[PDB]
Amino acid sequence: RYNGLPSMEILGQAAPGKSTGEAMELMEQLASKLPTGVGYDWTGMSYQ
Amino acid sequence: DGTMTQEDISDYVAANMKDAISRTSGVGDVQLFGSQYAMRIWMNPNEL
Repeated sequence: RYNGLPSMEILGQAAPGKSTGEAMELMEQLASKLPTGVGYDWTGMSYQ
Repeated sequence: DGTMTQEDISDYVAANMKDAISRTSGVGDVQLFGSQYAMRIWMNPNEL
């Protein structure tokens, strides 16, 4: 659970040569494709 | 669209919104104008 709601933590790395910023951008775009009632957020190192 | 009543709005605000707002940056206290849904067992003394 994340911020008092049911969550599921996913860890991942930016592919060689690609920066963290543009890597996260795709995950955000892919997350918008997901079914209704399913959102997201960034935690830990991604929050900073 | 008048699908949800007053009690329905008050419940959704309490369940989903209230907790998220109460933990937001700078928010001291959160006063809900209404009440969250509970399982109401409306007893009947005749049938008892």
